[PDB]
Amino acid sequence: YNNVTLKNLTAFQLLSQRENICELLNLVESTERHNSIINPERQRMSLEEMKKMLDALK
Amino acid sequence: TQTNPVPVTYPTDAYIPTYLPDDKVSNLADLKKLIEMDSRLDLYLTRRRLDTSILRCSITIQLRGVDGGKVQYSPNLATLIGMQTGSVNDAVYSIYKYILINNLFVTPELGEVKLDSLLQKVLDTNAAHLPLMNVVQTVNKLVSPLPPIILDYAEDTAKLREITKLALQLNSSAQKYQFFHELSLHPRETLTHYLWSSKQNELVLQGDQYFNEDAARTSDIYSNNNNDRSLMGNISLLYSQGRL
Amino acid sequence: REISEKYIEESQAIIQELVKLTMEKLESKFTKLCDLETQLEMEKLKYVKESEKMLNDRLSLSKQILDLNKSL
Amino acid sequence: EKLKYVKESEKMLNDRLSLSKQILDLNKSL
Repeated sequence: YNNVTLKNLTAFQLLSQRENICELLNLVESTERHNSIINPERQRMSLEEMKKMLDALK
Repeated sequence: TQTNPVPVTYPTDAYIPTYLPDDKVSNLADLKKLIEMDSRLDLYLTRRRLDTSILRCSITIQLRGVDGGKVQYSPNLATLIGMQTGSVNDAVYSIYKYILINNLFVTPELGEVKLDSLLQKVLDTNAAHLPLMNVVQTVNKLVSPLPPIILDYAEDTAKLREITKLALQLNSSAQKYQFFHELSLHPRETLTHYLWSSKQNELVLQGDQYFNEDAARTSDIYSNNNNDRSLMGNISLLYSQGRL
Repeated sequence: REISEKYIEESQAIIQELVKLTMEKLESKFTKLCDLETQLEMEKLKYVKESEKMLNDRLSLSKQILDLNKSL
Repeated sequence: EKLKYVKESEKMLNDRLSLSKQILDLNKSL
């Protein structure tokens, strides 16, 4: 798994090529992979950690 | 460390996209300001880390403080230097500066020194020319130790890896933007490209299936597979080279 | 989108305020330190240039002792 | 180290003064 094969590279490309076309028709959801990387409660926690670092450094 | 960098299996400092429309992000250049800020801070720190160092019996007792910090001198080496018992590295440097003051090398021309009276006295040599390698070698001989008492009668790697892992997640969403963007730019010549390349990648992944254990031990490879045509046509070629 | 948009709009102001404030405090620590470095190198040169003359005094004094050992 | 080298320099300069006193012993030994 540390190496890649010619089988591994084509399977990585074809699975990634088929999922973007699976979004235009929207027969896949892909909502778990969106909001977990958005994570808007972390994004404000990122903001609140940025907000306190204004307050601590002033 | 080595003379070459150490290869690692986790990624090290992945790139940041620049084709991203920065009117929407407006933070790539400000994050770029942080990286050159950190590297200049890393430049000053690594420079500072480099620059912070740039019958009657006798009493014989082997003491606790037998140390080579103040090491004894031979009396010839003592009077050429001047000090009584300083150190061994100061003995080498004061000897080397004494030859450099007297200008004995040349006016090997630099290896051979002009042996003066004191230099012939401290080395017990009598040549006119002698290399400096053998001069400093006897300084390892001319120095004796001190005599005892005689009485007679991290987290930053995982932080970098997490930042390397999170930058890989940034490279995914930027590429996922631009494909649909260039599909919004051209829906024609990326779907015709898709319908060819996904067909081509379907061909490549389906190139390895007739090489299993019980797929070759049976005879549904050789017999009647002229529709296959792939093997059993090389027997006119492999026998012609003796491969059998 | 709206919870994402709320903390995507206020954040960039807090981003570029902090990074610019980081530029202030870091460069202030630089100009303090790069001028404290120059005051070292003077005393590093001044301690050497006297001890170099001290060692030249010590080697010339041993050569003056040679005159005091030939007259005995 | 800004304090250390001045602590070492003036000690060497005072050692130059006591060595200068040893020169005065060379001015009265003969």
